[PDB]
Amino acid sequence: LTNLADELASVAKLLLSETALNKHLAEAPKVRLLERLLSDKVSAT
Amino acid sequence: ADIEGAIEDYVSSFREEIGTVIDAGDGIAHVEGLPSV
Repeated sequence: LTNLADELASVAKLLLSETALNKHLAEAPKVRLLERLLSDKVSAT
Repeated sequence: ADIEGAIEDYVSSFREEIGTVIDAGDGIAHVEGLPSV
């Protein structure tokens, strides 16, 4: 749980850093983009 | 800057372009999508 929370906080700050990805993502391919971007940078959960 | 390529591949992942009406009134309609119109 602690690792998941830290990873999610890092993800949130990253997403804040670049708003372009959020803009282009708010509107199945989304998942594939996620793995191609940070599949291993974050845990499975 | 590798993420740029990933997002480009994502957008390219989506054949004839089809837009969606997002608002309409008084004889005007706004359509999201149709990047090549």
